[PDB]
Amino acid sequence: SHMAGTALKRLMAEYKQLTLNPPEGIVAGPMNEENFFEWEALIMGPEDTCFEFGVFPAILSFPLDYPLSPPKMRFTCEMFHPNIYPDGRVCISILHAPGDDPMGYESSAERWSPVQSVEKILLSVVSMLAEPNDESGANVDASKMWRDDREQFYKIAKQIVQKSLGL
Repeated sequence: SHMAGTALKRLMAEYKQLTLNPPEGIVAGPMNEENFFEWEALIMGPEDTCFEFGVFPAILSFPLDYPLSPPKMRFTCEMFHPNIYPDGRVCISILHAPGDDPMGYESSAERWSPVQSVEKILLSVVSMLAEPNDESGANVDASKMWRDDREQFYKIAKQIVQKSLGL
């Protein structure tokens, strides 16, 4: 399949771009060499946020039609963020293709596009981590607790990082 071969070329270009301009606190790549379409990502919580010191492993699955469609990303560890579904699915706009679920005119350079990258995706996840956005309530409770009882949110965030460190 030519589509898949072209997708592969693309993934290698991404992997190369990542490995040469490594991003702060992120380390991603194909889990196993036999399959370049399935990636693993270790995202460390942002330095001065409630997630600092946390180490959050995630899985990025790339479609055989990449870069025409976005990859799927989900955290392997436990999390409590307004933008992360209760089973780990990361819900940010950039991971949504034109014609999906939520929207918002303002989401132009926010929807998936062949002009994006795993760099911009990860870069965005980290940002999402530091400053949430219950405008994308993938997790009801967390969205509520963030805009209402932030007090306890920070408390739980700390437990979340501790759990991620096997404590």
